[PDB]
Amino acid sequence: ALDVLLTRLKSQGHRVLIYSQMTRMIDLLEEYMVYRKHTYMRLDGSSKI
DNA sequence: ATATCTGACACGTGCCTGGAGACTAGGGAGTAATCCCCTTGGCGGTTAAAACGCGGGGGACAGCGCGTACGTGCGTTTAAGCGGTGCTAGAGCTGTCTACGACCAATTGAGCG
Repeated sequence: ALDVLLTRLKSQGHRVLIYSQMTRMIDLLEEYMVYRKHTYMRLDGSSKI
């Protein structure tokens, strides 16, 4: 469902934030977002100030 | 029955440990020149080596006796907790002086006459 929404939103040109609960889920989201070369950034609480 | 508790279970950031990248420039690795060394090896004043004849004393008893062992008495030993509360390291920060850097003199080793 997320991939069809990101292809929807990328075709429309809108800027998007993705929220998740788990850092292990954010790893999965990042490996997807890298694989589809979407451009990506992450700021888990283990990121430095 | 109910309030609310003790996991479940996770991502918050702290700390330091611990890795790999790109730089200088300290120093390691490559080399002759050449000397001076570890090493080979004959020389005879000096002591390892073993008898004979021999001196110093090692050896095996008998038993006396100044000390040594057991293991309980009895009064002196440390144990023991937990009161107060001064010491004690943390640790935060100077406030410099002290040992370690930067520039160049008295004294030394090398050259051979």
